[PDB]
Amino acid sequence: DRVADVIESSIGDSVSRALTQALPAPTGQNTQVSSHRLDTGEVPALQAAEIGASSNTSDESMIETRCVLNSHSTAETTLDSFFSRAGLVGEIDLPLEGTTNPNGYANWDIDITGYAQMRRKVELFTYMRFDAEFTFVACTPTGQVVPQLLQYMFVPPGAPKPESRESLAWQTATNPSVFVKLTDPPAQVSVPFMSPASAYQWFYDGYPTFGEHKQEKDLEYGACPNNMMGTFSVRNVGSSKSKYPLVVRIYMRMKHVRAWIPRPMRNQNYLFKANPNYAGNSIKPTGTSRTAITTL
Amino acid sequence: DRVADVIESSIGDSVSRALTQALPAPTGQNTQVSSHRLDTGEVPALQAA
Amino acid sequence: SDRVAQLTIGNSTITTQEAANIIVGYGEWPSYCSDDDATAVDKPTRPDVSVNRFYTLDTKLWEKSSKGWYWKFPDVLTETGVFGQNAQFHYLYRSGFCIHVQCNASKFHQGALLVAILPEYVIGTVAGGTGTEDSHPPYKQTQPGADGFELQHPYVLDAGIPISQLTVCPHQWINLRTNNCATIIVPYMNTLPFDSALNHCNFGLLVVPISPLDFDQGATPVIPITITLAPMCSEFAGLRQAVTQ
Amino acid sequence: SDRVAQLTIGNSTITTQEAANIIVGYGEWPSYCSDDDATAVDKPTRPDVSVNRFYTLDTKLWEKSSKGWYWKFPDVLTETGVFGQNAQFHYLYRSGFCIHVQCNASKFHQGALLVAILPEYVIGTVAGGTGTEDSHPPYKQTQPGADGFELQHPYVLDAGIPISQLTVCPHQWINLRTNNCATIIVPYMNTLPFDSALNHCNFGLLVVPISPLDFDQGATPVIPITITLAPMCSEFAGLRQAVTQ
Amino acid sequence: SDRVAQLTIGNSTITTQEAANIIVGYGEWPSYCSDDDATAVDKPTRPDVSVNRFYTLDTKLWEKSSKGWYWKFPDVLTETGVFGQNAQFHYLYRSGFCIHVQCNASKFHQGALLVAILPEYVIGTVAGGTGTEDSHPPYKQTQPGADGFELQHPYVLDAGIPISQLTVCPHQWINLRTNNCATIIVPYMNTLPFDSALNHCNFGLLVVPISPLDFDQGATPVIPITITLAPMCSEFAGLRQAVTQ
Ligand SMILES: Cc1cc(CCCCCCCOc2ccc(C3=NCCO3)cc2)on1
Repeated sequence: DRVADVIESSIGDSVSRALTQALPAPTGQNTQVSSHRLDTGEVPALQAAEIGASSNTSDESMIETRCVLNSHSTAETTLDSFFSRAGLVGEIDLPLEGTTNPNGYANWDIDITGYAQMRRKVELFTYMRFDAEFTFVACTPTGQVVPQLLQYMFVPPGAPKPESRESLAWQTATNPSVFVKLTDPPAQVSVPFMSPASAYQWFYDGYPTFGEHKQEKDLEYGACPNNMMGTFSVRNVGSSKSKYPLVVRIYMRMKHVRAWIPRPMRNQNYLFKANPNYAGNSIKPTGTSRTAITTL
Repeated sequence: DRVADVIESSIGDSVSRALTQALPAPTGQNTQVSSHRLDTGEVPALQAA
Repeated sequence: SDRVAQLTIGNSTITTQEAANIIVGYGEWPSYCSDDDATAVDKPTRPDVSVNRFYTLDTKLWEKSSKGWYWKFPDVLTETGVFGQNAQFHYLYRSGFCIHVQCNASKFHQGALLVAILPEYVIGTVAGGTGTEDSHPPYKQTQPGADGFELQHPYVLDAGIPISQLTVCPHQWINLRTNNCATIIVPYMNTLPFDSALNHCNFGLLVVPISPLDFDQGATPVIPITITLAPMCSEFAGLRQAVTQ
Repeated sequence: SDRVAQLTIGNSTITTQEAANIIVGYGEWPSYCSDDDATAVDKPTRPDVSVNRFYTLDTKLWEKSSKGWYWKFPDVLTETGVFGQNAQFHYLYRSGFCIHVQCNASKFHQGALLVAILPEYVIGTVAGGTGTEDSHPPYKQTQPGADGFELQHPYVLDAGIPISQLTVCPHQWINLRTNNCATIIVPYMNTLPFDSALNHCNFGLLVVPISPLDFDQGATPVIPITITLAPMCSEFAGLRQAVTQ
Repeated sequence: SDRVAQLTIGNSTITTQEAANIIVGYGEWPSYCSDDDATAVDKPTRPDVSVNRFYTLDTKLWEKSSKGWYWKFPDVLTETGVFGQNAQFHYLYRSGFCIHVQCNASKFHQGALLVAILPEYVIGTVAGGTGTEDSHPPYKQTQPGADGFELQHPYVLDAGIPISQLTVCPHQWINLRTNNCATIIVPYMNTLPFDSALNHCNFGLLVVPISPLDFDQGATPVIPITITLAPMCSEFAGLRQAVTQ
């Protein structure tokens, strides 16, 4: 009735084989008593790194060990512990006199790859899914608190990006905006995991357009739209010159984190956002150096 | 109550492991019938001094 | 029963008598896309044997000075075989891979290659040396296809990342005194159930000499490295005409 | 599962991939002194791990002309480590030993060492050649400690006894084409439950080349022999100040 | 447990550490003659151990040009040992054989010998070249006994038959990189229960170099091939005086 090779044909198996299981590990593994072992055929110490697996040799096999009940917690090593720490990811200037952002408003492209500390931590993984708490610390360049009213407005991609301090877009009829005085504590708000992909992608080895991919367009390599969440716009609410030079610092605290595929930690200084470029002539060693392998 | 490594600690074992036993040997060992053996995997003759 | 092995997919069989076990990337065998993990509503193609088989793509020559090479994956197999076709004809592609890198020598040669799989292997540039110029790697460097591409600054994997730590990735070594081939099975890894085999390369294969090749003169000086690989659970959807890139 | 082995005592682990099993002197594992075999009424010290561990005492160079060497035991380990201390501080000593002699070469070298344990290894002299003079071996020859001592008439083991028969003693051979190390475990052997580690040497370790070392020129000519050993079930009693000899 | 082996018959024991299993001609162990397969009514002799044992008959030198040799069997063992005697004294002979051909070299030499058993190995002549002359092979060529005989046209086995097909006969190869000896056990094969060891040779043993021997200069150039064989279940009947031929 059927052709057999069709009946076995495991084609269409949606579930993955696994091979490993997650076990509880609230504390560090304890050490159990070890005694001398003088025998043939059993060699813990001997390994074959070629295989690609880490040595499974235990302390007990390398020395006579006592017993230790390790109750040291592993809680602080979870992704949430490691990442749920507010950090600077954006800085916006709103000076009186200047070439940066006069007029009294700015449009910050939402991109956390602009600051080294936070960037390196996340670039530890290839994919990350999470919600976040954005906190906005505003004041003058001197760090002085001033009686000024601001309006922050999240502008999802495709929404009208404000062209002036009095842009019609500030009616923010559907966009979420925040109105705060610099005298009020820094504004903080909760953001979900928005993105058509299942996770944000720190590294996207590919292009996003499907074209010819000539010289001029090599600007698009590594540009993944599933990460461009839109822009964050800010203006001093009014129709006249601010009167005070402002600055807004954007801090982000990740929460409800999931991360996948760990990568080697950043090695060379960062140069540009969403672009692993490094300084070819200043390629420094991962760390410190000595004078000889036989001396400290 | 104790420290474990003290509880196992075989230190203080007065008796020796042995490994060999003395058997009765009043006479020389007898020889038993042997037949031809043409096989692989079994090499009496081969040793490692 | 561990140094010898035989890999058989489609109508291809690889053999080896000096293997070093098999690595299964992130401990997961390639599977097909769940009925609830998917979005594309059209019923896909699963050519099976005509695509899931071993393609021996290329040979490189290992020399006492070699820096190391890499191949971006989804890409590498396009233009080649029935796999390549389904990839050009369809928008969406999905699949795992069995990568078998081989290189042998004599018990008198010595050297060690690091064979690793680095997901989303984004390439960088030297930034014009001074690092003031915002240069970008060309389509020729980011997606070399077969033939692969040679590294210029392996220490940082041409991307500002320490190779010393590349081992947190499904890897395996080819130490001549020990073995003569690496075998890594990689599952489909992406943030989407399917993606375009053309503009996206789920991962890159790195083959780098960490302990240089060496030998006394008179011994055959031509030590090649050959890359053989096989797609697994290949699935395609989004049929249209054939697109190259 | 017999040519590879791992020995672990205290905080030391020896490894080997070309062993030839393990010999257990006179078929008996080192034990502690019976409560009815003993006489000394004071309660002893059994430092355990601080003394029962591997001490790699010395390296000799095997040459195409080497005659062979020997080390007297109890002694050899004095002055070295915590073991040495308990031996000087205490009058009475008792212990077994795990002796691991190692020496490797290439599959192109050849030679064979006889590694044996000769209890109560009393040394003799040539008696002034003519044999009329009643000479006696010096403290430097009878108890060389580490560094051992080279034989001058191995055929008679410098004691008028045929080495051809030395094998009635717990021995083992190091035949280069076959293995690269000897492992002999010796139990405490004396006519007393305890004795002085200083004036008495329960046995001697002989390492003698019976089949000379040889190799074609160009192959590394420096073939060393290293002696590693570990006390087992060390027990001490009769505490006083530290005495050297 | 397959590359090492020990063959023991009578008072002889062959040893080997690089064997390639054992072939049993036409899958049948040598047996004695059935009570209903026989005709000769006299009760036979079955010397057992005095005849069923290993006779190491001869050594040949394998050279880069060697063509190959053969030995006719029943015959080869006459004149040698107690077997030879029972064969001359008795009219009727019957027996199987355990043939062990040995030849070793170093892991640096190379070559491959075909060792086969060809029943009723009738020899032919070149027919005077033109093939018009009806010549016939001499008693010296058809029954060389020990010392065997060298082939002159191995391609046709000096009998107009392709050696390429000689493998349909109980054979085994001696590939230096792999093994150093062939072992074939042959049962009595004839159309009669017994026959004369003198005028009839139940089969011939062929040892032919198919892949020539080769090696770089400096390695021992004398690679011998030795033939050892043992009769099995030897039975004799038809006693008279001793006849040579
Ligand atoms: C009210 C209100 C709230 C806001 C700001 C909301 C910001 C939500 C940001 C979520 C950001 O997720 C990211 C994922 C990836 C990257 C990225 N940058 C380089 C490539 O990846 C940046 C942000 O503004 N107003």
